[PDB]
Amino acid sequence: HMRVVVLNWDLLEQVLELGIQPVGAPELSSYVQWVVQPEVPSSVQDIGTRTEPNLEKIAALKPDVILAAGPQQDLLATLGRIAPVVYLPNFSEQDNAAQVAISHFKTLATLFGKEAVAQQKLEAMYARFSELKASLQHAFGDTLPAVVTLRFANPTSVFLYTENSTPQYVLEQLGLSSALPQPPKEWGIVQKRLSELQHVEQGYVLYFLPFAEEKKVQKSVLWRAMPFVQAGRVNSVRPVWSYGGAMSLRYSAEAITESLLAVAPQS
Amino acid sequence: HMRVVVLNWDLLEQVLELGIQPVGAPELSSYVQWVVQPEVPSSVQDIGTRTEPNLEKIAALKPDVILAAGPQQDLLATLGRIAPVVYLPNFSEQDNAAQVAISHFKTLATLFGKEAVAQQKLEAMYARFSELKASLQHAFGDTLPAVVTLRFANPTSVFLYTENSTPQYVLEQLGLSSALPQPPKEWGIVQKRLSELQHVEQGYVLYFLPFAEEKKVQKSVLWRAMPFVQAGRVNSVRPVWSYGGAMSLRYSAEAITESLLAVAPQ
Ligand SMILES: [Cl-]
Ligand SMILES: [Cl-]
Repeated sequence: HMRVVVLNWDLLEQVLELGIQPVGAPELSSYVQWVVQPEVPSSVQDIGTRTEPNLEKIAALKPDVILAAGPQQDLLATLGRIAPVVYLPNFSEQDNAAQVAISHFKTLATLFGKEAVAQQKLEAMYARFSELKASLQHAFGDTLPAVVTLRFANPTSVFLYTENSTPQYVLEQLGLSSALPQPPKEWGIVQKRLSELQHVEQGYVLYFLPFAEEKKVQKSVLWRAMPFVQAGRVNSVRPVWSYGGAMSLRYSAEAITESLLAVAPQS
Repeated sequence: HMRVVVLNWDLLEQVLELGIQPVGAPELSSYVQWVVQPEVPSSVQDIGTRTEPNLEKIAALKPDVILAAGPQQDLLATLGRIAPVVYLPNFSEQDNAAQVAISHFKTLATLFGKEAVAQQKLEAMYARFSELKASLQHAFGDTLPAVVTLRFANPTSVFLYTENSTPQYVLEQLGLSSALPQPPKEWGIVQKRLSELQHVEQGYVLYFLPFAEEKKVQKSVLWRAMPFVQAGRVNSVRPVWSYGGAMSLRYSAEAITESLLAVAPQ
């Protein structure tokens, strides 16, 4: 067990799930609102933001390894001057986010000697996927409805999750199909006008919390006139980080299932 | 790369271990409990069971090639009308693991341009055998124990793995001898009454998971009275498919070594 400084939320999730408490992590108070789980221990110090971390505080913590991701790639050489850096990037244009998250989860387990716990959590995850899938095809029957997932950029713009995203993986693993399929992008997202969601005659629309202007959207004319809105096939999803690690796939699956089991028809 | 539909779990493993992602595969839900590794990609659709594959789903998936094994040999003609079929049978009264499974692994790698990846995993498998072997040598001495490997058919019946089976091959790679040697059979198994395990003294007994009636056996008079149970030379083995592909030999070796080390003399 070494002294680990983590520089991204996905990596922060990974080490925590492995039972590795980092001495340094970014934006912890914001982590509470956007990622929620796994819970960051109070012992962990905040070392700044993911894009602009406090190098002096990182050095003062005297880590043994520094874990960096895509957004930190321009600081890799400098971070290396402080401590050895393990660079595990994800959510690139050509990355399949969920598979890469799973692969990184394993490699980190190998590095920190937590392979057994990693296997146990992945096994439980794949089993959990099947349970949730069954819960859906019991409330929806077969076949399962088409689902589109997104976050709000603003009350008139939307981030649709694409083919290489982690919610897409969750949907496929849940037996769900895509209502509005999208080509692979960076971070697994493409930005759309809100009016584009009119093309979702088919089934359900799920949007991830938090969103500060949720109430404003719900009252807007463009939203109240949506096919999925008038049909009641729309719901909010409790905060699950759509740019996280291996276990974020499990959390997403449960939260999505939960929101989708609600607003489901009377069987 | 082509659109691949596989119809058996062993071939599913073989294809996944190479990096080929099939568009269709059977009983994906059960695969998680029985084969476990390697994991199945999310985009893989379930095309039914191994013995009764959904012909319409398979046709709908529009494959460029269909992979079939022994259990699908009567459907080869049917499957031909849908797409070209590659037939890679195993587990006859032949040596399944050591040769066929490994040979099919090389064959499929050539057919899909994954020869380099195949060699890397095979070399790492053999090196892994020696690691787990030396580890067992340290705990047991160079005089390694005799082992009998099986799966429960019933709470009163077991499937002993025979000379030509995959666990028997693995045991020999770990420098382990067989406590109950058995002549070659189909699937590398012979069905015996549980009572015939009373014939096992000094040897270690390992049974594979999952078995839903494990507790039922463990509570029975016949099992509790077994000489290997009283001695402590028993252990369950973490789920590794005993009728899989080449990498299942590695997975089985790790799971078996793990079980034996856990019940090694204090
Ligand atoms: Cl992040
Ligand atoms: Cl099979």
